Amino acid sequence: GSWSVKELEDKNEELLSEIAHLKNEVARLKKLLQRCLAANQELRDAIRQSNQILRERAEELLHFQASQREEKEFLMSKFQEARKLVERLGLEKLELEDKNEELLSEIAHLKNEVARLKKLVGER
Amino acid sequence: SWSVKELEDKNEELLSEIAHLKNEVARLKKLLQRCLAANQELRDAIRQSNQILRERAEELLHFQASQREEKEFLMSKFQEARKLVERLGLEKLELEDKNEELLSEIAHLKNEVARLKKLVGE
Repeated sequence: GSWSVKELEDKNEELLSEIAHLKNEVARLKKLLQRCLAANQELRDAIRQSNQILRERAEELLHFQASQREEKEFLMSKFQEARKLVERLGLEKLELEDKNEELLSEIAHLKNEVARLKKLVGER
Repeated sequence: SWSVKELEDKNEELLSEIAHLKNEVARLKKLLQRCLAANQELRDAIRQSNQILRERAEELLHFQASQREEKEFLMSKFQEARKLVERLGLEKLELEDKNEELLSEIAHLKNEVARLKKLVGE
């Protein structure tokens, strides 16, 4: 047969020792694959969260901005009506000051006239 | 004591078991390297997303710094205008009072002038 009993028993023990190594290797790789898929699950969980935060930061920024534009607009309207009031009041104060000057000019004339006339009453 | 034939057949049985376990080693090796590479792409996506996250937060912080200063400045002009409105409204009231007084002074001076012209025959 060419191979004797002793030669085949020796080969059989070599194949058994090789099965033992390959079984150990299968066990080691099953354990690495398991830990690797666990780590994959944590990274997909992390990615999703980072994205959920990105999306909420972006909507928040849009509501805040619309809110800000509404209060800036209302404050500007209050400022502009106050500034118009300043200019209107300035303009009425000036027309009134001008009237008062005419009135005082008339009063000056009327006081000169009563003086002239009182001197003439003192001489009749 | 096993015969040559029985041992040859066991030899072949052990070779088939070896061939199965070599297929299982190669299957596992390929799933693992696929999963290691998928994890490395996820860690590169996480890095990028967090960097963007950092940049937005810094841009937002300085943006709200600038908005708050613009609003404080506009509120400051409004308050100053209001102070001016109050003061000017008081000065206006005083000038209007003076106007009314002067019209009464004129009306009485005119009556007096007329009475004096009578007296002097003018």
